[PDB]
Amino acid sequence: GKKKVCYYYDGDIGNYYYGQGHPMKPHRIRMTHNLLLNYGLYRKMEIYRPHKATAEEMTKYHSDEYIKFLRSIRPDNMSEYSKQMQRFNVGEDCPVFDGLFEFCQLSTGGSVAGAVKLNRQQTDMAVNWAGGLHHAKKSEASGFCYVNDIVLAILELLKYHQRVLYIDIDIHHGDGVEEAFYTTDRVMTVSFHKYGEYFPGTGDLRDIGAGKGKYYAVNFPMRDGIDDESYGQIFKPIISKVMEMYQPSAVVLQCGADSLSGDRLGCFNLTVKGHAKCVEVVKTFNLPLLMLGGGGYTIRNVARCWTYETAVALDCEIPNELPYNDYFEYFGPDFKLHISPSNMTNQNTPEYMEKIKQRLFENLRMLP
Amino acid sequence: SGGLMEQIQALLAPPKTDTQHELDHNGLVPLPVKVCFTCNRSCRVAPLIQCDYCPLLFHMDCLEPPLTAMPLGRWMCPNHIEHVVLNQKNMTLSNRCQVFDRFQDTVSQHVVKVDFLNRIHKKHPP
Amino acid sequence: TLQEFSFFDKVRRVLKSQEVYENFLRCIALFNQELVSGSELLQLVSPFLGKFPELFAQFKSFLGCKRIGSSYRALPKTYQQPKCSGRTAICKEVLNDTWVSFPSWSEDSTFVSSKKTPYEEQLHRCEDERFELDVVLETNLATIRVLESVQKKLSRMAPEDQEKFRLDDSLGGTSEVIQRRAIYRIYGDKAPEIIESLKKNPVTAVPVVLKRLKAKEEEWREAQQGFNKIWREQYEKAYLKSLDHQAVNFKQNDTKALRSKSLLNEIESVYDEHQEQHSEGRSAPSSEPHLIFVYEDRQILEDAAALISYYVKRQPAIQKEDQGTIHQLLHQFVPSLFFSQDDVYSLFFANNNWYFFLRLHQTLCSRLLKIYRQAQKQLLEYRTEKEREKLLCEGRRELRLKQPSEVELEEYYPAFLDMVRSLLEGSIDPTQYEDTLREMFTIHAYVGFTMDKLVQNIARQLHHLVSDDVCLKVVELYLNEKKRGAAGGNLSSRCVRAARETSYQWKAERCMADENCFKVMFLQRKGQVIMTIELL
Ligand SMILES: [Ca+2]
Ligand SMILES: [Ca+2]
Ligand SMILES: [Zn+2]
Ligand SMILES: [Zn+2]
Ligand SMILES: [Zn+2]
Repeated sequence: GKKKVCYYYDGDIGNYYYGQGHPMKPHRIRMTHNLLLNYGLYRKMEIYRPHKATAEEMTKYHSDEYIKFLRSIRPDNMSEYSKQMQRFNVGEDCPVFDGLFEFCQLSTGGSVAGAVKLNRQQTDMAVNWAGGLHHAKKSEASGFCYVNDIVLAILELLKYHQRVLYIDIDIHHGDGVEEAFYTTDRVMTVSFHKYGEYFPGTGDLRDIGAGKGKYYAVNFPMRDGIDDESYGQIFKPIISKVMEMYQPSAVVLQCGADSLSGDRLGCFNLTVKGHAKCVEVVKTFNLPLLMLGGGGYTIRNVARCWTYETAVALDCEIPNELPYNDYFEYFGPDFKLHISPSNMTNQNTPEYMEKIKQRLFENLRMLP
Repeated sequence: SGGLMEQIQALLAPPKTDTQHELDHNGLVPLPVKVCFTCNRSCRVAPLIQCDYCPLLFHMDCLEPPLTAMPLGRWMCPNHIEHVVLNQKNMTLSNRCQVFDRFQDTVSQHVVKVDFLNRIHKKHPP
Repeated sequence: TLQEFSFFDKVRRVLKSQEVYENFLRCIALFNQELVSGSELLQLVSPFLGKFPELFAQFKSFLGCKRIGSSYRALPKTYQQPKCSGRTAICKEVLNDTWVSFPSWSEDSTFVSSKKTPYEEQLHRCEDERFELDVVLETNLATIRVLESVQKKLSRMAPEDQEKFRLDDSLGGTSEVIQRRAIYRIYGDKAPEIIESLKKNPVTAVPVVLKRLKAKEEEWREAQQGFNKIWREQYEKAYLKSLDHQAVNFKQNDTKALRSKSLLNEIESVYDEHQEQHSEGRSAPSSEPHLIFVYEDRQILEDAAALISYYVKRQPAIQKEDQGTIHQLLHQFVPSLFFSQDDVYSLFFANNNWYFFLRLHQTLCSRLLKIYRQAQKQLLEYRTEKEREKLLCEGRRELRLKQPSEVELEEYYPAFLDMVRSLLEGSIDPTQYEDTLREMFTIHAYVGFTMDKLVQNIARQLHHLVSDDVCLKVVELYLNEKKRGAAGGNLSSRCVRAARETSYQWKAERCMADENCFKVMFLQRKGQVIMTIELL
């Protein structure tokens, strides 16, 4: 049925500048919000301003030294932290820009507030598109991410929920979140990703966990050019089996949009409808769900995808015609909500997918 | 090659101050052909990867579990013995190599191997 | 006994090599030294004999720091784990502490030319260019709003208190960086003096900063309007070409893939694979065809015949008698072979040229069917989308371009045929033809990019099919044998006429004893026609 959801947006998130020519652009969130305003989706949704997360909240998973470095480093004093900058992997790939700590605070606070809201049972759906940074490690920055807010949100969720299930449909492997919970059975991480000469280079079929957390981490490696039909054919049965064996109490869904066709860094061939089919499938199971952002580097497609999933989570149907908005010219020349795929070859043959699915099923049957 | 970036960055500027198992060159299945060990099909259906220890060609999908990407280095086919040696991962490769070379000088041994096979084969031990 | 000798005989015969066989012998010898248990022995021998159930059953009867995964390493035990201040009980009991993964690559890698077309990079560059200007503009506008709000607050209080009002480094906003960033961008090196003036004496300094910011905002807005005008008709020129990932590859790949030698190799390789399988003795019946293709519509057949006739009727080097002969071959004999004039089959014995012609004709028919199906799908999707979007309350459930009418959507396919005819005549340029096809069929248009050449190829075959006595003798032999009914007939009567069919094949062998002989079976089923070709 129709249910109450919480939305987290801070007006200042769109202004933070990663640098010239850097694929990561917070501006996308702003455009997404703008689209939500011009479809009239603010009336059926509750919008909150996320509180900034204190460094004490972040040190629940990150070391105090790394957080102190993040809070201290500025573009005008890069000379006095060079060694530290080498140590914490802050530099070329993850640059130091103006107000990066405030960006991390807002992104983390949105997801932490959503997790607290879900714990208090004041809602069964919280959305934070500023979140979804899953590559950050305990004491280092990786993959354009500085603070791992997914781990902090799950740590907040664990205070009331015995089992938390995390699902990752970003094209990259969520190594930070999987590594944070590699040896525990209270969190199982499902990741669908491209594998083979690709960042971060982890997430093999045989990475199934360690110690007490064995068989509680599943990875589906893929090839170039997966499309909507294959993704739908292999996502629904695997998630159904995971939910029937694991029986979780809360779900955290990472909705990274770099797995769509035409992405500046991705290789897949999904569309907005096929991407949001996963949201529909997850929502079918009626669990406290926390939807997060993530990757996505073709800015217009990110806006389209995230506004469509926000509409889907509200059980609201929106017209295929884009309404007039502040960033309308981004969406030319068609000005449609849905996107068309390319005709790139799908290298994932049916036998490959069947074999990987069978291996995953046999791995899942071993849970107690 | 007219890009607008220069004009925008100037407009916003602060004031500041002063071999044989592959398709031919034109693209053709070479003849005579060599086939996959699992399906007995050539490179036309899919590219073949060649084991560098034994002359066994394989398909990336015909393996179990299938390879996701091309192996960049030296790859080991699933039809060798070093896999059971890999069960114990503590020992290094030099001892494994010396153990293998312990049987690399009398490679035929056909009489003695059939003899050992029948010697074990007896149901009632001697 | 001799059973063991027979077992070893068949295994070294089936392994087809000495090295794999010797690896098997090494396995059994390592077992013989009592280092291998029986179950472990069979699990090691499974790779060698996993595809011969008989051999596997016979062998079973005869028998009667640490590292995990692939990318995780154990942390040192004597490693000073970085202390954390917020660790609660769940933090200690849940968080991983012993295994680490090392990221092997870096994002933004060398992917520029890996898989993207040249027309995606232009779109990416235009998008970036848009983003840089937009982010500067919106930072300026947010700072303008913040200063307007603080000025409105200031104007409402007592004049003796205004000189006592001050601002912090957030400058009235919720961020300590953004407002200073905007002021720095506006003022260059003089930014710190203006910032100190704003913090110390807001009353006199706010309006002048607001005026400067507003003037810069207006100038940047008009510049952005001009840049928006320029950025358009680059998206228009790049979008449809960015989604078509195969045209550049497809043109050359298809211009090669249709040569006679390539078609011959495509079946010779399959014949060699089957011969090797027969040599190894694997369980495969010796009656399956080497290649199988499907025709799914007769209308596509007469459309293709009409296209080929249209091209051939405008040929200067083909004489009127040859035009009539090709007409009889194309509109009479070929439909008879496909039985246009269940379980009813036709048998045909052909040389190289007829095999080439059949391959090319099947390719053309399949492509025409693909285009037709795409047009039908487009029309259906448009109608369904119209019906769906008509019934939409949108948010009540708590310029642009004019899409074509339905009539154009259903007339796309005849328009496509007219376009193919125009291209064949040479009245339309290949570039305009390709652009119209792309705008008509989006990402499935490339299927028709090299049709004319294909038709040309087919024409040549037809012409040669008249000039070579072997081909006319082949068709005459087929007709003479069909007059007896041995070549082709009902499926059940096969065993009734099988010996007679053998005679036909015999004659084929004595008519093309220096040339490849092809057995072609046309099987009709549920409105489709399956053409199965096997090389003798
Ligand atoms: Ca993933
Ligand atoms: Ca786990
Ligand atoms: Zn990603
Ligand atoms: Zn194979
Ligand atoms: Zn090998």
